[PDB]
Amino acid sequence: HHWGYGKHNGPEHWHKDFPIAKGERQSPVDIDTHTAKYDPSLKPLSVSYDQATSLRILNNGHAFNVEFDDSQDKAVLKGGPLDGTYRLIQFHFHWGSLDGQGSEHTVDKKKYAAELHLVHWNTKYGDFGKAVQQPDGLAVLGIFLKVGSAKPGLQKVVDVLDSIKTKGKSADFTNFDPRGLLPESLDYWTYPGSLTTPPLLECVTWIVLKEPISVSSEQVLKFRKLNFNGEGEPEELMVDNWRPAQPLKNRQIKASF
Ligand SMILES: Cc1onc(-c2ccccc2)c1-c1ccc(S(N)(=O)=O)cc1
Ligand SMILES: [Zn+2]
Repeated sequence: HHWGYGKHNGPEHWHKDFPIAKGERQSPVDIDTHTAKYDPSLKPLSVSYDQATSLRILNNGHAFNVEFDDSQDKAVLKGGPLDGTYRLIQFHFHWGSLDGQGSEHTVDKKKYAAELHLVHWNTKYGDFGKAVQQPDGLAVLGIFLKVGSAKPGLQKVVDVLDSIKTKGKSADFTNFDPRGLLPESLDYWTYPGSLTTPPLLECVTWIVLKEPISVSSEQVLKFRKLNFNGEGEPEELMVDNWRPAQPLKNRQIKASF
């Protein structure tokens, strides 16, 4: 009986195996834009993905991860609320069964069709394993997806999904440039949070971009063709793999603009 997004193993059940699920800095959260405050102490955000080198794409039974070689300081996130350098290790998405839901973070309670998470670990800790034992070990850049015009930079990802339909399947995925998934503006909201899936570790500095990227209905429809199940098992479409907004508790969301 492993965790998932169903009625008997979904978000409302996670706290039993992962008590931190009811912690003091859980993610995602609703971003109340009127309550968020501009923070002048924030330095310019730096997203340097020019030397990013992807290696593989994997269906882990919850979502699919595009993995990067993080053995060297190449694709890095710096500036903004961050102290030091954070290295990109992988990115994935959360999406819904319908266009009106799918994102984890919400803006004034509005849910987007999906949400992209670019995961980075603080290099001062040597490896991501050690990083997830630190309150500032991770930085996740979140980007909302709305349905409209297609995102050319996303097509390569969409076209390989047929090769990793079921849980456990992986496929070579080299030379993918994540720069093609970034909106024009880097305006963002930031707050201290957690991983949004078990283990739900509270080691993440969240940086959520205000400007969503547009993807086509056809592109997201292909996301919805993936399976939560492994090969040879009854088909359970990989949809609504998002955790709902959690209590803000003693936290303040800061705006870069
Ligand atoms: C599950 C899991 O197992 N390991 C990780 C992980 C991997 C690399 C760095 C940090 C966490 C994760 C993981 C869990 C949640 C997220 S999220 N949705 O970006 O908060 C991202 C990664
Ligand atoms: Zn995520």
